[PDB]
Amino acid sequence: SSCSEDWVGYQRKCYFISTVKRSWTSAQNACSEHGATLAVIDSEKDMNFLKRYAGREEHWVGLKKEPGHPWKWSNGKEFNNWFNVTGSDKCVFLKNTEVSSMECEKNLYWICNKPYK
Amino acid sequence: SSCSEDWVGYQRKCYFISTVKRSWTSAQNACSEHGATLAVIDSEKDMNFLKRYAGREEHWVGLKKEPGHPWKWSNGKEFNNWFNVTGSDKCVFLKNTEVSSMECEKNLYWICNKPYK
Ligand SMILES: [Zn+2]
Ligand SMILES: [Zn+2]
Repeated sequence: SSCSEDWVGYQRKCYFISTVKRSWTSAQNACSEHGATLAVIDSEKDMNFLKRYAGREEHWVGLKKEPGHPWKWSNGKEFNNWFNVTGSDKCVFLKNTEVSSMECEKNLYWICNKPYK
Repeated sequence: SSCSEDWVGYQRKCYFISTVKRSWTSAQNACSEHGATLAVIDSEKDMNFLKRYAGREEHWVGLKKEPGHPWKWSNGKEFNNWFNVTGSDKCVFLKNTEVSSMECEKNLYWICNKPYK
């Protein structure tokens, strides 16, 4: 009802976790096909959930920055910088022990989300 | 709607993961207070989800066996033995790298579930 039975519902958002690896842009396109987007993380609850839903391997999430511009969410929303992004790259990934940046071309598993309903 | 926003919805069930450790019996009582039960795992999808929702630490789930009797789910349902339980103890736990048995008195984190709605 709230989410497809095959997606995971938590804190008013529906999540999908990939089984294959793609670059950040290709992962975002895959998310977009489901009416979703690389995961937007608005709270500590979401972050802790994702860091665990991810597992041991790095997973792309929805923060990216274009040269000379600020970090921006995958859905275009501006990032309020509620958490700090380590590293020197332009796309963000997470896994259980960390949230950091990696070259956007790297093929990683990914997580998408979209609002409930 | 389907589950409390604070619980995790997947495959028609709502999940809760503890932040503290308890014995199997005490964990089951905590689950029961929420109208839930130590997690019943009916499919490979549920199992893979739980092994990841759990993380690196062992978490009690809903399979236990009384001496001389078969493994039984925490809600009283008989176990169809769709998966094998390793070890020589009487309560089942899981984490990302395994699902096995442990002495029921051991205090572990736990996972509860209950049907959607
Ligand atoms: Zn879809
Ligand atoms: Zn409750």
